[PDB]
Amino acid sequence: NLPLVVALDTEVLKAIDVAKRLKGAVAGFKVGWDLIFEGGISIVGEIARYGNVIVDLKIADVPHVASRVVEKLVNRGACCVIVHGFLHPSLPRGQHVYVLVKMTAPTIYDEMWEKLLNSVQDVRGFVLPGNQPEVVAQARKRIGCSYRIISPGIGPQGGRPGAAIEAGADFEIVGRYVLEDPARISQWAQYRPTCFETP
Amino acid sequence: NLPLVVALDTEVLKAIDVAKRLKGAVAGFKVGWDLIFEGGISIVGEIARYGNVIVDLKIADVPHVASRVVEKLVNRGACCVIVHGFLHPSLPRGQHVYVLVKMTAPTIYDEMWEKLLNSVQDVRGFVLPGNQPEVVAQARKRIGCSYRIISPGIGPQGGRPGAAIEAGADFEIVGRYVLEDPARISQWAQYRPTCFETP
Ligand SMILES: O=c1cc(O)n([C@@H]2O[C@H](COP(=O)(O)O)[C@@H](O)[C@H]2O)c(=O)[nH]1
Ligand SMILES: O=c1cc(O)n([C@@H]2O[C@H](COP(=O)(O)O)[C@@H](O)[C@H]2O)c(=O)[nH]1
Ligand code: NI
Ligand code: NI
Repeated sequence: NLPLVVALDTEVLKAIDVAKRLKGAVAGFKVGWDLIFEGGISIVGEIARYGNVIVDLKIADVPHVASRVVEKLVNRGACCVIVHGFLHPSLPRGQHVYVLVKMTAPTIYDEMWEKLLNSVQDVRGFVLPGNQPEVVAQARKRIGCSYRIISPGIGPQGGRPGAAIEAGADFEIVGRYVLEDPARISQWAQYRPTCFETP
Repeated sequence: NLPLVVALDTEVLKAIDVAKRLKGAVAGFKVGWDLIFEGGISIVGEIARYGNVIVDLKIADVPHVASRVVEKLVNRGACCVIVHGFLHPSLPRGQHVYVLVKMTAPTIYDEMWEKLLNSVQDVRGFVLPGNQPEVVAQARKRIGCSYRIISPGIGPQGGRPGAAIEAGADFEIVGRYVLEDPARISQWAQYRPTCFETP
C-alpha cells in the first residue's frame, strides 16, 4: 500500500481500467470533474469498488448547496471530499472533509494559508501543495500529527515524487504522471505516510 | 424577459419542466452540481434548448484542470461559467467568465472583496451577494457599466426581490423561491437590468 492517491482525471473507461489495475496497491483514488461530467455521480460508487475514493470537486458553495453536495457524495461511495478553505467560517467540516488551504498555483491563498491552518479544526485533514515542500513542512510543524496532510503537484507541476511525504505529508496526489504510466507507482515504494496509515 | 436568472438546483425532470415553462420569460438558467450529478454534462445542452445557460460549479481548480472544465462546459452549450475570484492571479478569463468575489455567506472574501474586484479585468462580469445590496452598490460605483453584475441570495437567504437590481445588479439569481412557484417571476416585472440587457 504505497502512500499515493491516484487522481483519475480521465475518461470513465480509462479510470475503471486504472482502478482495477491498481486495486490494493495504492492508498486510494481521487475522482473529480472529468469522471462526473461523463458518468454522473454514479461513477463514484463504481470506482469505490476498487479502493477508497476521495471526491474532489473543490467544493466551494454556500452551506445549503455545499452540505447537500457533500452528503450526496459521502453517502454514494466517497470516503471523503475536498472543500475550499477560503469559505471559512462557512466551511463544511468533520471526518469526511479535507480542506484545501494553499494551491500548487498562485492564488489568494498564498497570503492566507497559515491563518487558515490556525482557524480550521475538526476536519479530516488539509490539502497542501506538494510542489512547495517548505509549505508542507511548516504546516506539519504547526499542526503536528493532529490531522492528515495530502499533497498534489507531483510531476508536471514541479514536485518530485516523495518530496512532499519527506516534508511531512501523509499521501501524495498524482494524476498525469501515473496515468501516463501506472508502473511509476513503484517510485513511492520506499516512502511511508508521516502521521496516518490511511487517507 | 425579466432580469432574472433561475437557479435550477433540482432534479433533471423538474429542471426541464421549469425551463420549458420559463422559456422566453427570464434572462437565463443557472445549472449546477445537482443536475450534472444526475445527468452528466449532457444536461447542460438539454437546458440550453430553453435559454441562456450559466454553468455554476464554483470553478476553483488549478489552470490545467480549470481550462479543460470550462472548455467542456462551453462546448456543451454553456453561454458562460462562474469561477472563484480567490484563484487570482490563476483565474480563467474572457467573455465566458463570471467571477465570484464575495458570497451571500461569510467567507474570507469579506475582508478583501473590493481589492479583488479592482484586480480582476477582462472577464464578462462579477457575482456579488444580492442579500447585501450595499455591496452591489459599492461594486457598481467602482466598475460602472464596464462589467455585468449578477446577484444571488434572494428569498430564503434574506434578499428581497429587485433590491440587488435596484442597487446596481444586472440580474438576480433566484433558486428555491422561484422553483417553489414559477409564477413568482412576475415580481421582477417592474425591474430592469442596470447596465446590460442580457447576462
Ligand atoms: O492545489 C492543488 C489542489 C489540487 O486538488 N490539485 C489537484 O491535483 C491533481 C494534480 O494533477 P496532476 O498530478 O496531473 O498535476 C488534479 O486533479 C488537481 O485538480 C492540484 O493540482 N493542485
Ligand atoms: O454567494 C453566492 C454565490 C452563488 O452562486 N450562490 C448560488 O445562488 C443560488 C441561490 O439559491 P437560492 O435562491 O435557492 O438561495 C444557489 O445556486 C447558490 O449556489 C449563492 O447562493 N450565493
Ligand atoms: Ni478519505
Ligand atoms: Ni452568460
